[PDB]
Amino acid sequence: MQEHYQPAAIEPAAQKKWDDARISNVSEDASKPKYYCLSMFPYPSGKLHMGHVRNYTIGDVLSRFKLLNGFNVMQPMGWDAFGMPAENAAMKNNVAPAAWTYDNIEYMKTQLKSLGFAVDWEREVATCKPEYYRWEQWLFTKLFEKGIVYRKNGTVNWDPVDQTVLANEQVIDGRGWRSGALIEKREIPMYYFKITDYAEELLNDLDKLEHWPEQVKTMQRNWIGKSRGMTVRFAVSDDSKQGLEGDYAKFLQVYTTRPDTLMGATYVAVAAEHPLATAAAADKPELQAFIAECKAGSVAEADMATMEKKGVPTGRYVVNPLNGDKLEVWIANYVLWGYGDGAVMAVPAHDERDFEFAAKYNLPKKQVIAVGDNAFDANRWQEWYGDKENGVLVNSGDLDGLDFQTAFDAVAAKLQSQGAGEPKTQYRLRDWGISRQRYWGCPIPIVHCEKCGNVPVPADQLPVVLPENVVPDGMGSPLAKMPEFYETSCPCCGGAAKRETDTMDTFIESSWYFFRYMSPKFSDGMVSAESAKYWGAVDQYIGGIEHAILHLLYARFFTKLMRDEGLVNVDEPFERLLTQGMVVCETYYRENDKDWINPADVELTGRPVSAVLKADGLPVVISGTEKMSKSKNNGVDPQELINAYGADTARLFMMFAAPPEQSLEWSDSGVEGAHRFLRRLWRTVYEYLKQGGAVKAFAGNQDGLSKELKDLRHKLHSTTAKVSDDYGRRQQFNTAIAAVMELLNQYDKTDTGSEQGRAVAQEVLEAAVRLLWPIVPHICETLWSELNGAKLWEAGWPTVDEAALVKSEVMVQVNGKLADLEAAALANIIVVPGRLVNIVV
Ligand SMILES: CC(C)C[C@H](N)C(=O)NS(=O)(=O)OC[C@H]1OC[C@@H](CCCn2cc(-c3ccccc3)nn2)[C@H](O)[C@@H]1O
Ligand SMILES: [Mg+2]
Ligand SMILES: [Zn+2]
Repeated sequence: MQEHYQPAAIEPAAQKKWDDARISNVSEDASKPKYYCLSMFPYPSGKLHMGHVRNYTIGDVLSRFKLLNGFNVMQPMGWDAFGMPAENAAMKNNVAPAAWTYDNIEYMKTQLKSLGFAVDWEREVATCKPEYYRWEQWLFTKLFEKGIVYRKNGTVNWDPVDQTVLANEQVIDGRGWRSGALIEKREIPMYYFKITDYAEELLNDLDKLEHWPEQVKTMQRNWIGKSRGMTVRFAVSDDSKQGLEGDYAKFLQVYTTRPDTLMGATYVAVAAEHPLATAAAADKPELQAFIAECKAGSVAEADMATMEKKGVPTGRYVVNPLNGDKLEVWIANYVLWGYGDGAVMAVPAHDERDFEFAAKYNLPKKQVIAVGDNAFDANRWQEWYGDKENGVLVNSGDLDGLDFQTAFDAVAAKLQSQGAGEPKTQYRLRDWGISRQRYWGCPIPIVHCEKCGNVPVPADQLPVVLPENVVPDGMGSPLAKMPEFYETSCPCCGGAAKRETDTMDTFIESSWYFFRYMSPKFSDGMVSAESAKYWGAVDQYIGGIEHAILHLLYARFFTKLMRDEGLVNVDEPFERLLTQGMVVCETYYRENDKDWINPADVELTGRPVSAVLKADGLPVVISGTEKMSKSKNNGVDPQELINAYGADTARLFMMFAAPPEQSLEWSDSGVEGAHRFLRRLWRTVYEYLKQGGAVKAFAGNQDGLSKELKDLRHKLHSTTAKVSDDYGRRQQFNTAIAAVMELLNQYDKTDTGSEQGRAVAQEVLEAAVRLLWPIVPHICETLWSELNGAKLWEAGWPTVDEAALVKSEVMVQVNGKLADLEAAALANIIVVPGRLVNIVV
């Protein structure tokens, strides 16, 4: 054993030893119990970043822990390869997105390998390969024939200068983010998943996920946004029917989740596209401009509530079917055509949004609910205004005194009896639009024939291969400019036809890759039936919180789709869900005629004062801490951390600095501290072996050990129990590291020089290297080989010796008849050592 710890010598050797033993190349061995630990696979952007390293270290800690406990562990990795990064990198560098992608995959693969992740590389997948995406094209065609995938016209934001379609998040004040030109709303045909047909299943199945964070479940329930409410029809007043046709001349229908407050509606509001708005604005230019400004909007859903609510009165009136009151119709910008009936009632007394709207325009507020003896104030909003469970109706006529649910049913009865409304269930969830006007994505397996219509490609002809010999320019989607791709024969009639040129939303590939890992070379289906039956579902899933809504809902949706196709036997893809925090770092710049400088290119000025540039030496200015990004150039390249300290130090620093959910602050001092602990770990074993070498670890009956060695064995088996619970239950690895640190501290203060002392020392070290192996496997594998000849993974996870956790009875008489023992005896004077104590009073 070499005296000093050198990661560059031991890490490649350990990886070679793990690869040769093929410990991570697992099969459907029904002898060992299966465990499927999955981290979210990355985009092949070029290099690993520290977010990657944190995620895949967390995934590897859990995997190695379960491996040491005798599980058949699958930890697969792969590449989420389609998407815009490759297309933009293609435009900037004049390279094909495929070539750029495969280069990144090779570089990042070697980086992941140098980090020591116990990955089954034989199960590797790349979603941009035809052997992957042929199967989502296949599922597409099956769902398309069933109607779960349909084609319908939709509205998109078109940029006329950049010649591409933009998302709402990419539109700034009506203009494209890069071009700066006014976007144009255009109606074009697109494809959709009917995810709304699975809404009730997606919502209810969330209750099965007892090992999911409650906030993720809450966020998904709110996204689906189911509501049990009431359809209500307000008769149009006889003076307000000018210009309306059909049922819009008869009534204005709205949806409401608060029918118990119908007595308190003081106005109604319609969408800009509602026929009432059209007929009212017919002679009023102000309303026409308000309708136009509404249509021109491009508000993202994460900003719909932050949008200022504006409205204009129309001069039209409707009648409340419960109290006869005449109510004015307003055009409002928060009423969305396509949600419900595109019309809502407003109760400013018991809905906060209605309260602010009515306060802006001085519209009436009528209290109809009371909660306790609370005073109602028509000028200040109070939280109890919106109370449903605790309130009781007032000012509501014969409905006074009822709670929410009995008022709901009573209003439903009155409405249904006179035909004015009925109960209705609604969902905020929209159907999933998957068409993309991009090149670097999975082609849509539809052929357009003017005789046969939209024809799905036959299963024999799949895949539709995306041609990789393409360098996107910058004047529209390249596939629509390639007749060599889109000119084809109809597979129903043989006539001239045109392939679909739009590609699929890249969320589709990540909605099922966890099943493809089960059988990634299966040529006869998405996943082989024997593999899906053995691996079942993912036991542990790790990834960032930014994917808690869309990706997770998509993955759950796809699982139920594949289940209903007969491909899988699970309702839910992920059993346990751990979400990792962000990585943040200080920022630095130097002013321009700012240009942010990377932290690794900077040294800082015993107390730290200021910072300077490394190459030069003249000062730089230090800014605030925030998430690592290209925006402020504060991303710390993990490769430089590997090169400076080794992979074990990188893995230790990220697991010790913060719990997985908390944000991790980059610290040069912290990284050095982790490296010093590994040096200490190395020195502890080395010094131990140099005074005697290895012995048989202490085992069994510890009666006869000294108190100091009994206390060290108590610390050992308490640390083993603590660490085991931090890995398996709390998933809090920083405290597990601290606990091993405390075990080593007590070991250091214990004289382990005797024969029984060496045996307890051997036991302590053999446990501490196995306890740390999931976090720092390279140095622990090396240290274990010097301590013990058995294979580390076959020695197994350390067991807790309950006998070491037990601590080590005298009589006490008063006046004859029934230091250490005197203190407790007086809590019930000469003391015979160990047997009797006598109270001499
Ligand atoms: C399942 C699919 C949809 C996953 C998708 N391919 C993806 O997100 N691919 S990805 O390649 O972007 O990330 C793969 C995977 O590991 C990293 C996690 C990082 C997020 C938090 N973060 C980022 C940073 C950071 C640090 C330095 C520089 C820049 C940024 N610091 N902290 C992801 O959430 C995900 O779990
Ligand atoms: Mg259960
Ligand atoms: Zn045809």
